[PDB]
Amino acid sequence: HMEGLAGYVYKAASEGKVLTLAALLLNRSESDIRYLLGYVSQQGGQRSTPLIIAARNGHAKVVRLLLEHYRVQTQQTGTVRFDGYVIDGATALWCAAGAGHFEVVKLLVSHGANVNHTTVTNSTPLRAACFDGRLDIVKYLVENNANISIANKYDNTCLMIAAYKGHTDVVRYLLEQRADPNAKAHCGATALHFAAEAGHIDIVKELIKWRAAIVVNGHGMTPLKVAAESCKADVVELLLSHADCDRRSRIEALELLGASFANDRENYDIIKTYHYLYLAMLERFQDGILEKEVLPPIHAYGNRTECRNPQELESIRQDRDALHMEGLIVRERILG
Amino acid sequence: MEGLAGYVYKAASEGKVLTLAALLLNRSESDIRYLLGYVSQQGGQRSTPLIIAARNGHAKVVRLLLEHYRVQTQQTGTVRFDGYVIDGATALWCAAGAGHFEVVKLLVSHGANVNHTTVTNSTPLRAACFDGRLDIVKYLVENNANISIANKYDNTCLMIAAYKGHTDVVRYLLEQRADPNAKAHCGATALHFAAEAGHIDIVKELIKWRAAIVVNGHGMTPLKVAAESCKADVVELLLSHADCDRRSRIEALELLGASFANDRENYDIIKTYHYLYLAMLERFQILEKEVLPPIHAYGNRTECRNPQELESIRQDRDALHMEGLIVRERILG
Ligand SMILES: O=C(O)c1cccc(N2CCCC2=O)c1
Repeated sequence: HMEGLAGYVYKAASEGKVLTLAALLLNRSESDIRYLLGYVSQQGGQRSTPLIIAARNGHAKVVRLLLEHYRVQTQQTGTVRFDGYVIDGATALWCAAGAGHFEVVKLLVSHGANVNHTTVTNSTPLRAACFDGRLDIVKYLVENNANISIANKYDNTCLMIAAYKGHTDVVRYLLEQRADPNAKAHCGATALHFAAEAGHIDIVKELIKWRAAIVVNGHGMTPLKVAAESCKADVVELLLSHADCDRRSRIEALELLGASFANDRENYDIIKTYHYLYLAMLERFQDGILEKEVLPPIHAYGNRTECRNPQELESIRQDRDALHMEGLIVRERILG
Repeated sequence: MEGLAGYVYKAASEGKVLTLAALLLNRSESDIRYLLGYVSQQGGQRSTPLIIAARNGHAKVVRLLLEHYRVQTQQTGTVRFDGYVIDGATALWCAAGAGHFEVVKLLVSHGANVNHTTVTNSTPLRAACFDGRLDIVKYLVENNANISIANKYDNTCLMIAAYKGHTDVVRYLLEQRADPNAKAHCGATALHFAAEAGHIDIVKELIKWRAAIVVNGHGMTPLKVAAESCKADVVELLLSHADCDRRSRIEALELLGASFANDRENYDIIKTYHYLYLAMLERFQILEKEVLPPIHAYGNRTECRNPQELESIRQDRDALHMEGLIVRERILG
């Protein structure tokens, strides 16, 4: 009937042929013009409206024709796809931000757009632009009354996703706008925990100098311990040069960091394991003396027991197999 | 003192056979049994002249040290390979390790023990499998090196080659009856090593040669180890055989998809859902699942127990990563 025409207006919008879009919509009743601009055509795992697809693909001319000459609500939600990650309940603003379509962000926001739109997971345009990495958009959004405080259904601040993806500049920016770095998440992790495991030493720098607290996650691990389990030596080194619980927890990191340099088969080093392990054993016995309760010998680790004194560690130096078995026997005790 | 044994050493290490033949000529018989039997300590290593020469492929020195100066092959020493410090290594072991097939032939042709045991029981054949030079491995076997000799923890020559990914020598070993159902102290077989790595061509040979599916000391099949290590190729190749009707199949599929979100080196949440939904589709074809309690670490979320539940989180980046650890925390521990 007329449904086919709406598929034709979708094409012109999605593809960006403003010339075609005009020829389709002109000489039509306002009632019909709304049905055409507001029919959820589904293509390529993406349920969207002409405006939403024209803003996710980034066809500013079509966006203007749909906003400056035609009246769109700038609030039509759609199920959009981003690199496999599928997002539902997103408006053209969110899709534009995620795609870094700054020109559309100007057009959309300045032509009216809830800068604090909430997807079904509460993802505000700010989160999408942070998860992307375009600082240029982020500032314009917040400087146009966006809220850096609004999180997601699991309480993930825009800072947290910025730390994860490793966008140092935008991390500093949100911190400049007083984005509290001590907000927690459902897991229990803070933005520090994220940038730590991801080896984002640049972001860990701008975090500590901004009241970044040493919180503990739901896995009983400080940001340091996460970085240790994640073979990010640089962070562990820097985090040690701070308010690190001396001994008990300081040695545990080195005992963990080295162990991680074995359990990998992709970043393994083994020599970096003996180094980080023997170093700890020395400190655990530096003066006195902080001993270790070794778990009983198990089969998976060759009915072998963890070295408990510095001399034993020096004996397995000439034993490739034992240095491997050690890294995992140490890990089992530290992590569970 | 006799730092002259130090100059004699530098010649052998550097292969300067002319300097060496000069130092050693006009030496009394007692003087040559001292100079060559001397154990110099050079850079995290301890060796005799013959040990460092065969270690370094200086066959001009090895031939002089062998043909004209009757030297014992059995001279053991403490050699080093990329941080790994091996003790009790004879010159033959050092040649097979460093891939010096010329020096290997010289040492063997002159009667060196082709079955020497390192202080930790490394056979000269193990060094060659570690190194992958099929030329040496084939040569050592034809001169009666025993394939059965494994190290202090029963690491077959077939295993270390299956681990290091030398398909060409793995084939050769099993061609020489090398047992594919070996088993180490850690309970692993040669199949577990090849499955952890992405070594499909080796895993192919092992199941060509009817490798047995065993459970290592850690409660893992080669299928589970592969899925635990995000080696989906090996998982699907292995699943083209016999596994516990649904139960083991689903387990690997569940664990494989969960590891894709975990593995920060191969992150693919699209692949995670694909393998996780396929399990719930192969479950509810009934094999229900015993979900573990909601834990703070995982946002006090509970594992999806029905296909509809999984379908609900597909447009939810966060819950997909969270589900991953939740699935591993159950399947592995
Ligand atoms: O046989 C072993 O236990 C063993 C242990 C450590 C290193 C090595 N090798 C020999 C060849 C190259 C290399 O790293 C062998």
